[PDB]
Amino acid sequence: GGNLDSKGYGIATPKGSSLGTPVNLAVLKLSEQGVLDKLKNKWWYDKGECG
Amino acid sequence: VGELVYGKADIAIAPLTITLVREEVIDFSKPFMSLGISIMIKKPQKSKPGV
Amino acid sequence: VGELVYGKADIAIAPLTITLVREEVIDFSKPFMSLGISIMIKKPQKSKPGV
Amino acid sequence: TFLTVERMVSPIESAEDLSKQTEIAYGTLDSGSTKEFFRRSKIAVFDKMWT
Amino acid sequence: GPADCCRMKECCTDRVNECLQRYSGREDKFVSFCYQEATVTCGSFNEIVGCCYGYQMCMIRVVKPNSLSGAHEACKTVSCGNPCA
Amino acid sequence: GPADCCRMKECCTDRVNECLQRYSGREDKFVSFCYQEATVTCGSFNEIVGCCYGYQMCMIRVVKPNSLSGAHEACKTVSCGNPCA
Ligand SMILES: CC(C)S(=O)(=O)NC[C@H](C)c1ccc(-c2ccc([C@@H](C)CNS(=O)(=O)C(C)C)cc2)cc1
Ligand SMILES: C=C(C)[C@H]1CN[C@H](C(=O)O)[C@H]1CC(=O)O
Repeated sequence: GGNLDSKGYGIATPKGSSLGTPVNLAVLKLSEQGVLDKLKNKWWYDKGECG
Repeated sequence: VGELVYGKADIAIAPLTITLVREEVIDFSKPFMSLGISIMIKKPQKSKPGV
Repeated sequence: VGELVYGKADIAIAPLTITLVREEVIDFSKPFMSLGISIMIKKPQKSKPGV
Repeated sequence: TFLTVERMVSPIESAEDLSKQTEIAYGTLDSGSTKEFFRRSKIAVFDKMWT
Repeated sequence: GPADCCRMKECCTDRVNECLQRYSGREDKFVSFCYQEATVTCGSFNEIVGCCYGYQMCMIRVVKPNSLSGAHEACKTVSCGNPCA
Repeated sequence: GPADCCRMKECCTDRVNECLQRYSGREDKFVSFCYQEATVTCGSFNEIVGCCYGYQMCMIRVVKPNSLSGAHEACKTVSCGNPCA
C-alpha cells in the first residue's frame, strides 16, 4: 500500500548557528545536481540483492 | 536534538525526521530525502493459478 | 519573487518551485507539496474493435 | 501474434527513451523551473534532451 | 573571448564586495544575491557553482552587519574550490 | 583541501618553467613533458586538460631553443581556458 503521511529527513543545526545557511544551500545544490539521487541509488538499489 | 540544544554537537547528520516540535527548538535544512510512514509484511506464496 | 524582493508584496503563496537560484534571493518555507518533472502523453484507445 | 500485440507494453517507459528517439517531439514551458532545470543540468540524458 | 581562472576569481571577489557595499548594514542578508550578480557579470564554468564558491561560503558564514570590509579582506584569499561541480 | 584556481595556475607555470630550465637548448622539445610533470605536481580538475592548458599551448607555439626565459615571461600571463573541459 501507500504511505500514511508525507514528510522528509534533514540536516539539523542549532538556532543562530553560522553553519545553517551554508548547509542548506549545500543541500539545495546537491539536490539539483542529482547528487542526492545518485547517492540513494548507490546505497539502496544499485547493489540490491533482490532480483 | 538534545546534543544540539545543549551545545554538545555543532551539527546533526542522520535520518532525522522533520517535526514541528524539533523545528521549534532547532533549525532544519531543506529536506535531503523524502519518506513516509508505510506498512511492511511478509511476502506471501504464489496464489497458484486455480481453476 | 520580484514583488517580494522589491517590497511590493509581503508574502508569496502559489505553486512556486524551490530552486537554488530562488533560495539565494528570497527565503523558502519548508515544502508544503512534493512534485517532480514528469512526462505527459495522449492515452491510446482500444474501443470499438469491430468484427 | 495480434493478441501479443495487444499484450505489448512500454511504448515509453522512461525519460531516457525520449532522448533515444527522434520520432516523438517533446517540450517544456517557455520559461519557469523546468526549462531552467534542463538548461542548467550537467547530467547526460537531460543535457541531450536540452540540446 | 578566452576564459580564465584567476581573472574570474579576482573579478568575482571584487564584484561581490562592490555589490554588498550598496547593502551596507543589511549586508549579512544579501551575500548570496551579490554573489549571484557577480557570477553573472564575471561568468562561471558551471552556472550552479558560480565564479568562486569557497569565497561565497566563507563570506556567508563570516559576514556580520557592518563588518563587511574586514570580512571580505579576510575571505578574498580563500580557495574557491572546484569550479566544475 | 580545495585546490582553488590561481594557486594551481601559478604553480603550473612555475613548475613548467622550472622543469624546462633543466633542459637547455632542447626547451622546445620537452614542453609537453614538463607540462605533464607540472600537471602531476600541481594537480588538475580534469586530468586531460592539465593545470593550465592555454599556457601549455602558448609555450608550445612560442618556445624556441634557448628562447626559454622570454617565452615563459610572455606566456605566464595568458588565459588558461576551461579547466573542466
Ligand atoms: C528542493 C530540494 C532541496 S528538496 O525538495 O528540499 N529536497 C529533495 C528531496 C528529494 C525531497 C524532495 C521533496 C520532499 C518533500 C517532502 C514532503 C513534502 C510535503 C508533503 C511536506 N513537507 S515537509 O517538509 O515534510 C513538512 C515538514 C512541511 C514536500 C516535499 C522531501 C525531500
Ligand atoms: C505553472 C508554472 C508556469 C510554474 C509552476 N511551477 C514552475 C515554477 O515554479 O516556475 C512553473 C512550471 C514549470 O516550470 O514547469
